[PDB]
Amino acid sequence: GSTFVAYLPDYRMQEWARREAERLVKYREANGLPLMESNCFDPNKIQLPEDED
Amino acid sequence: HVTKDMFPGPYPKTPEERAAAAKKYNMRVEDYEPYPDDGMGYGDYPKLPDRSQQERDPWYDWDHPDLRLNWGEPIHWDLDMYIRNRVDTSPTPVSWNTMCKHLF
Amino acid sequence: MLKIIIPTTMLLPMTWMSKHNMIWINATVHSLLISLISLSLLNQLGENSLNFSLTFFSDSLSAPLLVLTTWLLPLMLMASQSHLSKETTTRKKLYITMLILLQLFLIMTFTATELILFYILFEATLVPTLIIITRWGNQTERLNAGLYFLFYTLAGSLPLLVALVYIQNTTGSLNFLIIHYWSHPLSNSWSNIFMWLACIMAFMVKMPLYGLHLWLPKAHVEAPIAGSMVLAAVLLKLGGYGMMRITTILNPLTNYMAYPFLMLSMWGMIMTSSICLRQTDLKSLIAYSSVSHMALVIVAIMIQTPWSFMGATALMIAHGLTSSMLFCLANTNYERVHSRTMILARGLQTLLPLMATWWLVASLTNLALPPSINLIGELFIITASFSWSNITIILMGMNMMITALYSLYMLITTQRGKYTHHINNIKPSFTRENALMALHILPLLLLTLNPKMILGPLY
Amino acid sequence: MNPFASLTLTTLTILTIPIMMSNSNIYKTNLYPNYVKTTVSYAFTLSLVPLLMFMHTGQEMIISNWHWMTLQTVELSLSFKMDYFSVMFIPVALFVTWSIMEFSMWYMHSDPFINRFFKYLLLFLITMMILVTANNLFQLFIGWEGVGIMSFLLIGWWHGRTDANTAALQAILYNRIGDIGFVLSMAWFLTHSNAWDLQQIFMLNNECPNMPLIGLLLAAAGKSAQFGLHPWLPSAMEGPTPVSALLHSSTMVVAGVFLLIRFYPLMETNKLVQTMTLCLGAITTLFTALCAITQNDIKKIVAFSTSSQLGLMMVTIGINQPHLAFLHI
Amino acid sequence: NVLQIVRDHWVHILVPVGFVFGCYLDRRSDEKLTAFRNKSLLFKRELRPNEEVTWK
Amino acid sequence: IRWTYARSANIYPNFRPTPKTSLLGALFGIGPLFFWYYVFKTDRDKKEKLIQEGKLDQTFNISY
Amino acid sequence: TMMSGRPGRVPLQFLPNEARSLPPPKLTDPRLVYMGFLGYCSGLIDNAIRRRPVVSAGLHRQLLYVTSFVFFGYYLLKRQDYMYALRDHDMFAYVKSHPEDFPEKDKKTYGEILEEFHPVR
Amino acid sequence: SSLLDLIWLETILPKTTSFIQMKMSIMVSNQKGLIKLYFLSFLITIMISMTLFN
Amino acid sequence: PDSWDKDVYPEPPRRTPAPAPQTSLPNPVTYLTKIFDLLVDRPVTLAREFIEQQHAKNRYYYYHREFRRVPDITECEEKDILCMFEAEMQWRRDYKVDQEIVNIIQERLKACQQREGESYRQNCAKELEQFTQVSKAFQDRYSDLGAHYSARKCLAKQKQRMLAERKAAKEAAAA
Ligand SMILES: CCCCCCCCCCCCCCCCCC(=O)OC[C@H](COP(=O)([O-])OCC(O)COP(=O)([O-])OC[C@@H](COC(=O)CCCCCCCCCCCCCCCCC)OC(=O)CCCCCCCCCCCCCCCCC)OC(=O)CCCCCCCCCCCCCCCCC
Ligand SMILES: CCCCCCCCCCCCCCCCC[C@@H](O)O[C@H](CO[C@H](O)CCCCCCCCCCCCCCC)COP(=O)(O)OCC[N+](C)(C)C
Ligand SMILES: CCCCCCCCCCCCCCCCC[C@@H](O)O[C@H](CO[C@H](O)CCCCCCCCCCCCCCC)COP(=O)(O)OCC[N+](C)(C)C
Ligand SMILES: CCCCCCCCCCCCCCCCC[C@@H](O)O[C@H](CO[C@H](O)CCCCCCCCCCCCCCC)COP(=O)(O)OCC[N+](C)(C)C
Repeated sequence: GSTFVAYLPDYRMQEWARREAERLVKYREANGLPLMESNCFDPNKIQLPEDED
Repeated sequence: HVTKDMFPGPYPKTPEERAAAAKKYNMRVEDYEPYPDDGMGYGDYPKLPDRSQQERDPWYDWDHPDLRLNWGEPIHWDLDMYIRNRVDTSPTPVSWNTMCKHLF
Repeated sequence: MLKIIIPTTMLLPMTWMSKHNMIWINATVHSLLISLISLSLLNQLGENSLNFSLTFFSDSLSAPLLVLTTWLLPLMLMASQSHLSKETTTRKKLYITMLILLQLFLIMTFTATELILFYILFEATLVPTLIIITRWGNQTERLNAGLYFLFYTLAGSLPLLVALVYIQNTTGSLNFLIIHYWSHPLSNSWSNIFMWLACIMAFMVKMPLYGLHLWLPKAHVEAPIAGSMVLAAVLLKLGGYGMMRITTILNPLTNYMAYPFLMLSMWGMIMTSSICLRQTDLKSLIAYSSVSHMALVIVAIMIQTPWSFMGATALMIAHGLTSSMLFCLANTNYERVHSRTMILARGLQTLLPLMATWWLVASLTNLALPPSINLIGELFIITASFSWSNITIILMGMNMMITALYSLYMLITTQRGKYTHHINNIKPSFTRENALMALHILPLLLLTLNPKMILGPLY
Repeated sequence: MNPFASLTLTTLTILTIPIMMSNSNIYKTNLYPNYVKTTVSYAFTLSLVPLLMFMHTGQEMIISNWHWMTLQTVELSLSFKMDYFSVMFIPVALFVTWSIMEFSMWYMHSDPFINRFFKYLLLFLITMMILVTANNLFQLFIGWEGVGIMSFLLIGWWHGRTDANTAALQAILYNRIGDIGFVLSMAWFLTHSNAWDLQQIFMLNNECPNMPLIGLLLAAAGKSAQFGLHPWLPSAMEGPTPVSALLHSSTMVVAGVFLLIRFYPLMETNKLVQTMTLCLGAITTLFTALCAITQNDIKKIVAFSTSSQLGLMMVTIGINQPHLAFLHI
Repeated sequence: NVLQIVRDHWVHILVPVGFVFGCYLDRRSDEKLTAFRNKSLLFKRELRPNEEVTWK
Repeated sequence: IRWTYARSANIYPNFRPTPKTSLLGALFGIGPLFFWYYVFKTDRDKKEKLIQEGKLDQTFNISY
Repeated sequence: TMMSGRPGRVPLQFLPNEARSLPPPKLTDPRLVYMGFLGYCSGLIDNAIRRRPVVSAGLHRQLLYVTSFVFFGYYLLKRQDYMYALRDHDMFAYVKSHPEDFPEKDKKTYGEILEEFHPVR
Repeated sequence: SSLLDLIWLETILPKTTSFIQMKMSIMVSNQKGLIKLYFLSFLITIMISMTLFN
Repeated sequence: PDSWDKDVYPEPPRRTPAPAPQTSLPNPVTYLTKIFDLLVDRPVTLAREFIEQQHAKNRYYYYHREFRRVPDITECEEKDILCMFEAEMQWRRDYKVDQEIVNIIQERLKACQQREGESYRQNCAKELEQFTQVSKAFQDRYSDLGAHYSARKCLAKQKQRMLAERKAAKEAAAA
């Protein structure tokens, strides 16, 4: 059981996440983009309510 | 093997039950003294002197030499607080107040 | 999930049709096999969950508890083999039936995609434990203990049920998935305050909370060894699992409502740790230590941060294993001396050295020595609490100091010093007892190699 | 790759082989203490090589070999720091332990459990080597607690003696009082710097606040037996004389001072904590020398001398001279 | 001895048969939750030349 | 046996609600709770006011 | 839902004719299996109370208990399914005939709905 | 240990509940079996029902 | 080594001084490292050659899984559970990728600090600014969602921040 748990396949996607982050950093560094962004969602697809107060 | 009459009971009010309680704890009626009858659940239990076990004679042949106790004697309410591994009350060469003043 | 439930059900016909002298062997073998089968639920996902069907689902909070629950039954059988030797075959089979029923209820409780199904099984666990305590307990107080252990629980659990059905009348569902995805903020109202209290108090009484912890020393001191093992290892963790599950619909009211429980826990952990210092009973001392650890778990769940949840999961698993081991060691002493008083049998390291080594390892892991998972959970909870407020460090440090103090006090009182002269019936420790201690302790030190398996869904 | 890296890890690894063989047949014979002594001598002569390499060029490394759990943005790994302090202290500690074990084969000859004594001595040495070379706070805490447990086990070596058990519990109590500050420091550093790693802690703290340094100072005071927390070191003379010579004299008790040495880039930016360290060291050295000059037990006199020397080390730290404090160690 | 130990060791076979039955029941219950097989936005895939269902 | 029984099981039948007992119970069982509640509530109110004002400097504070 | 006065209800009819429009429960229905299990438990308790070998005293009696439980359970399951089908039929018809009481709400996405954010601190 | 855990925390929840339920049970069950009193109570509750719920 | 990308984990050119012995006295370091090479580096290399050729006799591959883009929580109706599930899973994957990005930048920072020696305060300012920027962005995205975080809570936090920013900008324009 200990051997089985030790060799459990990476279904939590840690290696996948690191590879995705590596390629994303490689792209953003080369293209001059500001690494991570402050907005998690695209502001253009958010309709804010006007206050007009 | 202990009967119902050999367990601690309520605070003794009369000299007869006081003597009976002193008999229960294998100690003299004169030497027996319960804790003061307040809300605390001391009930009928001897209030032995507040000395630590470090003050007991180390040259006497105790039945429990490390704890310095005999088999049938009454046990202090706070025995586990005085076990030579913990707080002791042995007299010191200098008075407690004098030591407190100097250290302070 | 039926690949675990069906073999557990088949444990009953196999037990009742066994030979008079083959019940323990067969039960132990097949319980170990069921544990091995259940060990394959540890393969969890970083995505949602392992949603097997409409009725049962698995989580990385559920899977460690399920594995611990399955692993506990063989150990309970080994521990119960000794004091039930002079017992009739029918009553031994009934005891094993109670143990199997309790495992089945716990396994279905931990998966239980529904909150009403969770409540039903969460309360179904109450019956076999009550029978075990009130039937195969030695003292005359067992009945009283059972009464306490019952009514306390129901005192918290009937309001929860009401709240539960109320929620389904407004939300329309009690499925954990729909409840989580469709959660809406809880307004700061009197009705919502009482709904919050109804949702919380049932799991709070079972941890137990410091104010409501009186049933636990009674139940543990009065129960047989297997009852104590399952109470300390699994049944206390039902409250933590339930609180982690249900606090998703209690926001943002938890911020205000958590203050009394946080104060009760942070002060009562100090209180119960200090109580452990003056205790003449081993089982009572271990029970109070359990109360302190579960107070820390309550603080973790109420703070409700990722590090809090990870630490709470790790501490629940670690405490289950450690407390079960401590109860087993105390019971090995009791089966020789028949007293259960700590000061009576002394200097046992000179007479039983390997069992003294087991005592030392159990005390070290209760003391939260790094890099044990006990300290991993402790440290994660402490860091989360420090972020919550920097003044909590005072109470956490005091609790750590007092914990080390009473753990080493319990070790030194029983194992060190001079042996009691008039006790001459202390036999060499059996292979069964040594194997029981090893099967408790090796899983802990193996889990410290792979901590992410017990750090929960927020890892 | 570079030899320097391999040698540092081999010393620590071959220190553990007798512990693995503790269940073998050699542990049942009378040749086990000599086996342990020979192992320690070989480790010392092997560790002399990285010292020569550093003395020649000043080679410095960090070895993060095993990745242990990762906590969202916080990564925990088994990492060893092989700076000047580590590569200088390891040979000295190994040499002292070699001499102490050779002395013990004569001092503890009549002890029935002499193999267990040597096994115990080796376990303490392993935990101290873990403490010294740690690159992050969790590994350093592992060594911190391991040396404490080993001291508890070795002080109460004669467990039928009440005073030995009292002294062992005393040492545990005072070291937990220091551990409060250690855990405070870990919590602060994780909450604010997002790391227990030393490199990130140094990078992100250009002006370190009071609280983490005060926690570090409390831990150092606890483990080096400074004035508030001093009595456990003289009380620890209950253990056998080799235990007094190895642990409570020259290797384990300097650990607290070493901690303040390990964090000296942050200490030099804070005047208040520096002043507190200086004053604590001064009062400790004076008070313990004053107690020493009138004692009648020889081991007590030497223990009070040790405590005064530790106070002098704290004074040196307080005047912002960490390398000189290491040299004194 | 065959046909004698069977009457005495027959109980052992029950736990494994229960496990096999539970595995079969898990598959059977799985078979009734295929409303979105090869229909999620994430894994919408074209079938292979000799594939009927993407999972079972 | 008498020692353990007196320490454990003879307490409540010999309990009497007394001004001394009532005041000590109330103090030792309620006062610490309210003291700690006041301390933590004041601390968290100060922290919340600072974070609303923006003058807290939570840089590099990623893990909570 | 009081369906006692529902129109066109034959008074003492266990299963109406329209219930034949519904799929019958399968013979391997888990609820039928549970009813058979209940009959088996009744047989075991019958053997136990009469002080007979519990598992192997009367096979004909246990078979009869299991069979009767399965028979009644099948018919009970049919009636249960029929009643739930009536409930759903009536509810859908009522919603259809009362459109003003069950309006079609406007579709709004989360990107254009403002939900209050409550930080956890 | 004694003041809070053995006395007051015991007094508050379990002991108070036991005392209250015991007194309520002793009050309710203690009827001497005299149907005179039963039917007098019946008349009182009948008039109360007539004067209270309409 | 080719096992990692040099761009994601950059290193300086690593200039190394040349030995300039001022004396004819034989040093121990060169002789000792020569015997270390002979006794350790050579057999280890032989064993590695054997293992690598055994591996080369049996060459097989594994792939990095690709996930397409799904509509996010902003494009999901108020109660539509299927799109909410898809958006939540996508958001969780993006959250973990962000965690790994922060980890990469932190590794850069630690390596720079160790590498630069006594000059780390001046020679690691670039990595410090990179970590400052990435930490600010990550904290803006995820700092206070707590346990039971979700894409909806992250969207609500972003919306609240956007209202504050718009109000401040309108005040500044009209001030
Ligand atoms: C979650 C759902 C899933 C699980 C379902 C659980 C329920 C199912 C069964 C329900 C009831 C039916 C059976 C009960 C009748 C009682 C008979 C009895 O006494 O046992 C003796 C009998 C053997 O002894 P005997 O020599 O014939 O005569 C002895 C006398 O009967 C009397 O012996 P004695 O006079 O020498 O000894 C006196 C003893 C006798 O007293 C008793 O035996 C008590 C009987 C149990 C009460 C039944 C209550 C009604 C159902 C309640 C279920 C509660 C569940 C809810 C959770 C709450 C938990 C309490 O009484 C005492 O000692 C007093 C102290 C007891 C302590 C406090 C009482 C606690 C009892 C609670 C038990 C609850 C579970 C019982 C499980 C079945 C036990 C046999 O045991 C059996 O063999 C019957 C067990 C079933 C046979 C299974 C055969 C199938 C195997 C092959 C097929 C494989 C299946 C898969 C097919 C595919 C494979 C290829
Ligand atoms: C007497 C003295 C000893 C004599 C013998 C000497 C030798 C001692 C050496 C052993 C101890 C030293 C520690 C060295 C550790 C080496 C093994 C370690 O590296 O493996 C770990 C693996 O260990 C397991 O992960 C942890 C053990 C599993 C625990 C499960 C418990 C068993 C089930 C029983 C039920 C218990 C219920 C508990 C409730 C949860 C971590 O591996 P990992 O770096 O990750 O990756 C593995 C390889 N990959 C990359 C291909 C995946
Ligand atoms: C015993 C062992 C442990 C058991 C578990 C103990 C934990 C339960 C504690 C309950 C948590 C607190 C309850 C209510 C908290 C809300 C805050 C409120 O009480 O304080 C003020 C409320 O003012 C007063 O407190 C009003 C209530 C006074 C009456 C309560 C009795 C006070 C002592 C009784 C304690 C007994 C508890 C156990 C009962 C069996 C706030 O001022 P206000 O802005 O206006 O109200 C805001 C809330 N609104 C918006 C919903 C209205
Ligand atoms: C408590 C456990 C169940 C015990 C029940 C007894 C079991 C033995 C009964 C044997 C079968 C009885 C059925 C009688 C045959 C035909 C009946 C038919 O003519 O009457 C119909 C009526 O059918 C019966 O009412 C249904 C009986 C089914 C009872 C079982 C339900 C129990 C709840 C589920 C618990 C699990 C029990 C399953 C194991 C037995 C039409 O009645 P109707 O004139 O139009 O309305 C009058 C009644 N109203 C006013 C209430 C509406």
